[PDB]
Amino acid sequence: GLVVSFYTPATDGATFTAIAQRCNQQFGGRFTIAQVSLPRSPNEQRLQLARRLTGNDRTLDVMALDVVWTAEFAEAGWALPLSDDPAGLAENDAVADTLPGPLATAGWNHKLYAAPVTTNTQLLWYRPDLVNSPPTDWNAMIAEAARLHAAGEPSWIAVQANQGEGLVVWFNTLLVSAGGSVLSEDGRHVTLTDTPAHRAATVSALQILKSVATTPGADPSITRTEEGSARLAFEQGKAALEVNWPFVFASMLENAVKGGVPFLPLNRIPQLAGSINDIGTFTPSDEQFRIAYDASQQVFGFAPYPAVAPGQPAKVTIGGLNLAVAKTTRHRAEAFEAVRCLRDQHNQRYVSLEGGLPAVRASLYSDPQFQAKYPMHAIIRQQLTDAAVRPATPVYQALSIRLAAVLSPITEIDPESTADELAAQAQKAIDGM
Ligand SMILES: OC[C@H]1O[C@H](O[C@H]2O[C@H](CO)[C@@H](O)[C@H](O)[C@H]2O)[C@H](O)[C@@H](O)[C@@H]1O
Repeated sequence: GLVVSFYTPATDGATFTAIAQRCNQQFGGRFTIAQVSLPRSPNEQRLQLARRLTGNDRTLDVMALDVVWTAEFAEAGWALPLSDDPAGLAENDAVADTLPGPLATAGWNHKLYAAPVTTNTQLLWYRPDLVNSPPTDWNAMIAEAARLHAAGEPSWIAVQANQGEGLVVWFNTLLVSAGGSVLSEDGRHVTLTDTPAHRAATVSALQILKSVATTPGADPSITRTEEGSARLAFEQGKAALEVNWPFVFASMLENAVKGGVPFLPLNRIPQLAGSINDIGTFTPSDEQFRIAYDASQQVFGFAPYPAVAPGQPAKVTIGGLNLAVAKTTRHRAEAFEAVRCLRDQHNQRYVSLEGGLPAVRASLYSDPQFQAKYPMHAIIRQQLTDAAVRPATPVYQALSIRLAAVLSPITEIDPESTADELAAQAQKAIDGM
């Protein structure tokens, strides 16, 4: 039968290949989904897709889009509205049993242009054997890192951010938590410095970035261009504090069982032998999960994203992936049917428990079987309820490149002058409409 191509970030390729393989057993030979990988950064994911869409690649069917690409892809006509499903089923499927934060990321001008499949929100991860209590706010993060440094313990604050989208995400979370916003609601005005309250919020966020950058024991790689992984930095013992998306939980257990985490040698537990399956995925029994998780609790804990102001939780920038059907497809009906299978209940459970990516289905966050294997479920659902959002705008690509070039390196931030530079660069981006 026909093949529905399914483009996804390469780092999620194995997870989505597995989901596609399950979805291929249930179409009655009518068709096959074929996963195809995209590059690592959101901007290169977008670029590969945009070049196929403008090139009229008629083999491109389903795309897993970062949440920030909806406006551009809807406005360009590249993502079909869900109302273009010939079966008329896609819109109701996308909303039913789906958390509202993820859904909002999939809309443009009051219509859905994609079906959420994964969401994302950052948590604090820490070494409980080195850090007595998890820092509750950024001042406490800095104080704990300085303490670790003076004790000769690992002292980096490993935030998943370099010089790209992740740095923009970090800034956006600090900014919205402080009451600021990059753009107005409609995306037509820059709101970083246009009122005193907005300017004060921008300055407070930049002050946090600069303070973290210049804390004793800070990662010397802030001032370098080389890409870094906060996930690997922590797994290697180079940081005892990490701010990152929740896939690091699955990664900690799997890499520990593979032998890749020196302070958690789960591969030396005979009961865990053979729990990595034949293509490299940790697939434990219930007992093996208990053993691995219980052992991990001595050296790996999680907690809310640090607060920006003492006494109120942060507003944490939402992330994730939405499934869109490309205007190029020669088989809209099967592409939308594939989208519904790829996000069904069983595959949502899989994408979180094995793939490490937070599910979008509200039912799972209320399901004790899911909660038992996804122990950060309550913090995740709370942070998705009061999430910050990056600006929705068709010129997001240019806005984010401009903002990230100003913010990096964060050691060079001067709150007041950087605030004005950010606002001017943001204005250049939206002056391309
Ligand atoms: O779970 C890990 C995912 O990490 C990246 O995506 C997240 O981080 C991006 C950069 O800050 C955000 O734009 C995105 O919305 C987040 O989901 C990576 O791009 C994904 O492939 C990973 O699944």
